[PDB]
Amino acid sequence: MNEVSVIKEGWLHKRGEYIKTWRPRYFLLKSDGSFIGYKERPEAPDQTLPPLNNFSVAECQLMKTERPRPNTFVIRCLQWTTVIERTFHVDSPDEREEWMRAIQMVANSLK
Repeated sequence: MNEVSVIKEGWLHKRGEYIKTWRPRYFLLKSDGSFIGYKERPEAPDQTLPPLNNFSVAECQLMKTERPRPNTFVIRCLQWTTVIERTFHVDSPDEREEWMRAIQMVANSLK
């Protein structure tokens, strides 16, 4: 199996500071039920850049919340990720629904 394309690409806000601040990261979701977060938008064909954040939604489930900010996504299932992402924020309310919609549509084929 190796024919998974990208389903949705957008910027997400994740906390990353000594205080309570969230920074925007370019996240890309694929049809395999997994989306990776990138600090910037790298895309060099001569020196492909590795993914910084790896988020997988094949198992367990995520829940939409409003804390600390509105339109936020929380997940309680750590399997084998280098970073510990419990809750992440989206760029907008319409984007929060787009991510949830993709997870449900990809879940149909993910099984």
